[PDB]
Amino acid sequence: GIVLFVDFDYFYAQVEEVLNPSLKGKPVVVCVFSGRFEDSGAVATANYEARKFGVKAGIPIVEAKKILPNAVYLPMRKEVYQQVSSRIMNLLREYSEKIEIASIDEAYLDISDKVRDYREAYNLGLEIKNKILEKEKITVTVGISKNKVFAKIAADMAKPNGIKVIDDEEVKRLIRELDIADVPGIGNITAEKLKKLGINKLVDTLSIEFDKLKGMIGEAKAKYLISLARDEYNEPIRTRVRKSIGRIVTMKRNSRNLEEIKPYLFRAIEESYYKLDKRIPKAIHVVAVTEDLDIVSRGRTFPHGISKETAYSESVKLLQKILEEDERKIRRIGVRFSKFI
DNA sequence: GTTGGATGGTAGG
DNA sequence: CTAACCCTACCATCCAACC
Ligand SMILES: Nc1nc2c(ncn2[C@H]2C[C@H](O)[C@@H](COP(=O)(O)OP(=O)(O)OP(=O)(O)O)O2)c(=O)[nH]1
Ligand SMILES: [Ca+2]
Ligand SMILES: [Ca+2]
Ligand SMILES: [Ca+2]
Repeated sequence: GIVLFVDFDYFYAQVEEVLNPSLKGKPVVVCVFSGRFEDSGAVATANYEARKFGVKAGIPIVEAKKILPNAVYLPMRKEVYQQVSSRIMNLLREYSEKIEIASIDEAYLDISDKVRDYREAYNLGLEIKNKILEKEKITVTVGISKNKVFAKIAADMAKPNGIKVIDDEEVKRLIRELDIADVPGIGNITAEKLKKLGINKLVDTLSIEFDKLKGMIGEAKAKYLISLARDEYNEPIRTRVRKSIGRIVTMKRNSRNLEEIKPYLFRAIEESYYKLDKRIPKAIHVVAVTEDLDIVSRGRTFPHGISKETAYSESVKLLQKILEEDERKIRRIGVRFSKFI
């Protein structure tokens, strides 16, 4: 069982460099402008030239411009990166039909029936990389291991423009050596709970009574971690199926006024319904982000599919339901559809 | 004794 | 308006309905 994982390098920015070769070699920052004020919004991603100065996904644009005034700031174009992505995902399809698309820039190929061993996987990996570079002019990073988790880790070690195998040896070693916060799915809240406990390595999780582990991090992560340490984790590559689709936008200024908010919410339903694409949902949720950035939502599930007419009506009720139960003002508003037929 | 809906927490793209 | 966009997956909790 060999899994190969591909993750595109600084994707959004790379696509702009390809689309405009004069940018290449100098700082580039791809932004989501929010409309509230001059240069408001956040960074979606930056090239490595820019990361050298502290500019990464998530920081505010005005922060980016503080520390890197002279870089090139480009509005985000989602449609463009998604067509390049789809073209790339199709190239990958010619190397294994057994493909799991994980996000707009990464995919898992199960390559067992294509290669006899790690050495061949590596070669196939080099072949994938050239293919993509030839057809799309995009560099990527490749991770190869016996499962999804470790293929992901191997890639994280190799970025950017890399390729790395973690063979059955190294898997055994990393279950002992690797800091536990480097396990995909272990973020900041969970790492704290584990270090306060004295779990620093995947291996430590077999040295602790299951219920205390489960008591702290929850059942599912516990099973996840323990499964990973027994070297039994074997969750297969599966064709992903969107479970929800939605959209949320930022308002020019904070509001509580249903009339002032309404057109924002409706924009979101329109876009949302466009992306639905023949999918009928039974569940609608209105999501609202507040002044202090806390996220609040109100929903409903119908025994039956929701039409675009119903969505407009139910969402307005739900918005009011929010305004009713939370007295904070609203800063971003949107909607999320789920539970398809 | 377990669905599952409503809501929120966590993680990561 | 004075920083914090953006989209999705999975899980936990509290709560009800079933039976
Ligand atoms: N709007 C927004 N978009 C993001 C954010 N994080 C990632 N993206 C988008 C932009 C990235 O180019 C793309 C892929 O994200 P990645 O996590 O793989 O990092 P990226 O490819 O940009 O650099 P790479 O070498 O992986 O590290 O997804 C974010 O916080 N906000
Ligand atoms: Ca990437
Ligand atoms: Ca990625
Ligand atoms: Ca981590």
